[PDB]
Amino acid sequence: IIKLQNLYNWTPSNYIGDDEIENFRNGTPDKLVSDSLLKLKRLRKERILNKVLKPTTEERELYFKVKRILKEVILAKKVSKVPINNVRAFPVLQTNYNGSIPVVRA
Amino acid sequence: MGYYDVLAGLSALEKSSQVVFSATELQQLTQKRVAVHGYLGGKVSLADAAQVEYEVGHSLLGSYVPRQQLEALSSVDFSHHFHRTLECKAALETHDVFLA
Amino acid sequence: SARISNRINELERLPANLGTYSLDDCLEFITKDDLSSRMDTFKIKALVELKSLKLLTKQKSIRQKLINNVASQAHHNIPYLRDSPFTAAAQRSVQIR
Amino acid sequence: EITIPKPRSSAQLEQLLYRYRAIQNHPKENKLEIKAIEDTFRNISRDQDIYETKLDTLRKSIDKGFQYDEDLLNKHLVALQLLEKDTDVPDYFLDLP
Amino acid sequence: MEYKPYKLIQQIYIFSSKNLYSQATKPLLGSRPSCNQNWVEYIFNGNELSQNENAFSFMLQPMQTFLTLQSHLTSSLKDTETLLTINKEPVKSTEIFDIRLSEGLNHLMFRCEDKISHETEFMNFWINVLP
Amino acid sequence: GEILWFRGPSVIVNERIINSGDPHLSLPLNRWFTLEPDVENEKESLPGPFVLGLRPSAKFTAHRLSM
Amino acid sequence: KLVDFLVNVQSILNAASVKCHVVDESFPAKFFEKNPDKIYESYCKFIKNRSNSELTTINKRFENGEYEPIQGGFYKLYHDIKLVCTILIHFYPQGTRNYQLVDKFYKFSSELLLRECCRIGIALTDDDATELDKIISYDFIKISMNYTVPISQTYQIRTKDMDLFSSIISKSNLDKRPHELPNTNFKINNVLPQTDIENEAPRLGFVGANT
Amino acid sequence: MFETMVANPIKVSRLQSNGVLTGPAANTKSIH
Amino acid sequence: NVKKEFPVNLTIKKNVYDSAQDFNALQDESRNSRQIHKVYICHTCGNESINVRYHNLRARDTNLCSRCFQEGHFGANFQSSDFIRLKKNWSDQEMLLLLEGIEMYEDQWEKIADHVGGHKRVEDCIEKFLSLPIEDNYIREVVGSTLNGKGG
Amino acid sequence: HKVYICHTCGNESINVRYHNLRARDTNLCSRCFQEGHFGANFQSSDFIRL
Amino acid sequence: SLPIEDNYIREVV
Ligand SMILES: [Zn+2]
Repeated sequence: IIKLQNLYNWTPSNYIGDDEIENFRNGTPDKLVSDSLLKLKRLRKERILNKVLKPTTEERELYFKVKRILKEVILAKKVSKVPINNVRAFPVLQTNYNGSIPVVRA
Repeated sequence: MGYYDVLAGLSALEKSSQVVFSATELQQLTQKRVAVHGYLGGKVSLADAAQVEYEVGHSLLGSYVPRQQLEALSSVDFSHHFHRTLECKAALETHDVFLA
Repeated sequence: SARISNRINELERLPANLGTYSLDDCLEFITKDDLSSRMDTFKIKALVELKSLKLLTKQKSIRQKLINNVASQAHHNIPYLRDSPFTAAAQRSVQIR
Repeated sequence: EITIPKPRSSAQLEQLLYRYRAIQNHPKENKLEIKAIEDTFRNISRDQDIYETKLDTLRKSIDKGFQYDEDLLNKHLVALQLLEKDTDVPDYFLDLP
Repeated sequence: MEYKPYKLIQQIYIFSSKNLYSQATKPLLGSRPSCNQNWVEYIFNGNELSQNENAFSFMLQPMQTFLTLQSHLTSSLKDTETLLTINKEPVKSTEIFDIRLSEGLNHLMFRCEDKISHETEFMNFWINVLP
Repeated sequence: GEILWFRGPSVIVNERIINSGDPHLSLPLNRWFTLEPDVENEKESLPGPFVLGLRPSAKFTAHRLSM
Repeated sequence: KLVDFLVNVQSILNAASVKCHVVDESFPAKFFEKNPDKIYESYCKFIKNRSNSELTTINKRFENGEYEPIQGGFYKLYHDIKLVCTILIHFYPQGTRNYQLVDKFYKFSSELLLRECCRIGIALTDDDATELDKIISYDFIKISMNYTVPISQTYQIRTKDMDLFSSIISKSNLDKRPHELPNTNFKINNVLPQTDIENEAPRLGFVGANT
Repeated sequence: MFETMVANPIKVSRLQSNGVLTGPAANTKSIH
Repeated sequence: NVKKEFPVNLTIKKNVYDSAQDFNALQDESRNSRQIHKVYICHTCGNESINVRYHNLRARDTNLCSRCFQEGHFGANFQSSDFIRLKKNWSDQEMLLLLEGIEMYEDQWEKIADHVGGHKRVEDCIEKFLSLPIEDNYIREVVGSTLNGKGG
Repeated sequence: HKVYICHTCGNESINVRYHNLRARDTNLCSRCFQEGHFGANFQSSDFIRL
Repeated sequence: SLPIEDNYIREVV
């Protein structure tokens, strides 16, 4: 059956796999993260060598997996300190008005 | 082109309920280098350059706009132009296909 | 060339009104009429990168001019090349009347 | 069959829901898009429940006293950022760690 | 200066043309619909304004060329009203006029006269139609 | 010291920066939670245009002032 | 919250008045009303009485603990700010430096107090006539958003050739002095703010074209 | 009134608009 | 008798894999079907002010496409009662508050989530922090440190 | 030093100028930029603060 | 001396 509680609350990064559960229970998730980053870099190199722009689905999945692993590591307070280096600005749109002096149009 | 593209188009316009797909519509919606310039070497004949096809593509106003013309353009018209060509193109393509 | 064209495409598809909130505007008590002294910092960087990417061939041409005009005078400006017996012998052989 | 594909992102799911909400009041006429939309919704809700259960099992069986080294975490953060925004990670940045 | 609220004029409306709206929402089974679709409306109350500050300014997008002006009068007697565009004279069809502005800067002088008590009231409108 | 006269009346802009993401500005698709015009129309009287613009909290300004 | 809020507000107002000294100005310190939109008027009355029957700053009211975290204290702060600003605006000349400094400070402080009070759940305090409205209300459902904002003014003249306008007048919205036309034949034009919010803009490649 | 007056517009050359260099060392034909 | 690199303007570029996380200024209002605008603005120049009335428009002709979700809309195939009887994307004010919270409270995520507002959970703040662009000087320092550690 | 002059009013711009990204020769005062005193074919996004 | 093209040359090679 369908639950609106689930349709409203869903993202493409909601596909935990058994590898994560194992590499958490058995400790050392960092090995999984490093191997996944290496795989991402290799896939991107192969994506560059032949001219193609859109990343494949497996690249998106590896990215989502790495983000989830790091998120659950930081949330569980399993790190002593978190590095905080952020650009202390961020881009934002800006109102755009026209000039009021009319054109001569020779 | 794509099913979700068709849905996004039909939803951009508010005439999404005035469309009905058939069986076939659904089943089909789910699926050398000639030296042009001479800034670095000895230029080839201009005829040879004309024989080749140019395609910049990435730029918006082409690869060249004269100084006076660009300096004396209108920004509102070009903003509307870019809004029509870059962002609202899928909705207009769907309106060309469906909606008579 | 494909990578460069892709980057230029992405840069040109940016909006013109691209202000930046700098988080240090707190000390500048802006009163909705003043102008923030840092609204154009990401716009300036975007313009710089775009124009530098569009002036690549000009830099290449000037670089190759410099390189050619500094190589042609190797045997006259570099000591350990000018002082070898073979370069001296060749430069003498050219000037034989 | 028809088998409307899985939505790539959340905006696609939102537009699926919008299309369904538009179609609802003509079931005898549409009668085919509704079933595919509902099968997709069933798959999505099933995946959401499975994800919730797996997350609950994960957070309660992490480890007793394991910790993440700061150097490796910093390198991983920087590499993730770079790869996320289409830049390049030098070759000596991940093999050596 | 001083403060002189209006007595004859009351609630002047200047809004976008109904024909532009109908042609932008219904394409007459022909072309494509527009993409901007910005429709405005400007209301001015007779009272709580001043007869010594009777000018108003605003800008319009290039597609907002056709406007319509609707006037209401507190003086339920017979009065004389004249609308002046850039110094031509439009004719009405409570009164309703349809105006077709021109690119640049346009000047609308709306004038009412009582002719019984012989009181005059003016309203000036400067409008910018961008290129 | 003489008055400069321009051919066009000036321009007033309330906010210089806008909230590109906002339920007031960017109306979301598929509104989830809440003859005659309609029953579902709702009006909201904002306390000022500053709701549409970016402003820092007083707490962060005080924090920066403390140093 | 409210305690730290008052502390932060005091620090901010002290920091923002280095050039204006608005916080270091002394008003009668026994005046108070309920509706702010009449304050100046009432003050005038007050003056007259105490002018014919012939004390503290804002920092002094802060250190003496005069603003309570209840709505009363916030309204007292807003009232005192508006009062001192009106006083110093009517004191200084029309367009001098301190005039515009006081105006800028008033804008800043008022907006700050309003936003902050609205963030803590506190407050400090129709389309039938046109056929366009009729057809719009018939075709679309309207999700509305209402706000108010004062309009500005400028001078306008007519000559042999063309109509000419002045710069925007920097007269504050607290200035109650009636007016003073510097010359006759000067018309007063009312400039209306800009309507659009998501007004589009061209891409970056349009302003960074190759020439 | 004001109907008989003329504008006397303000003209600014682009050279004057961007690239004026000043000081006693403005012109080169100066001992300073 | 060091290699200075071209700046990595990370704040300008866009996310390649999930482009639903870019700043709202960089996103394209075309995936949520918000390109075409239907606005109606009513002014009122009454008393030295203006009561701007902004109206967004949605087609009243569309049945069950511009109306709030309710229980009577979904049939027996749904379990929406409790959910309907009882945010999801970020904004610019919320992004600013997140930056300020990180600036004040370094890693105390609960104080940060309280500073942002009752809408965001701690997990969302951690996600957004993970996706924020980092400085360029720090990137140069890290990459150069790795390079010098390899070469020496 | 160097002196810049607003393209609309003869007054010289002080401490800051608004360079036109299309004209590339005409700079504006801060005030003439705040009030939109440039041409009616230019938008505020065509200028940059220097 | 402007590293305009270095990133792409480096990532391709
Ligand atoms: Zn100027």
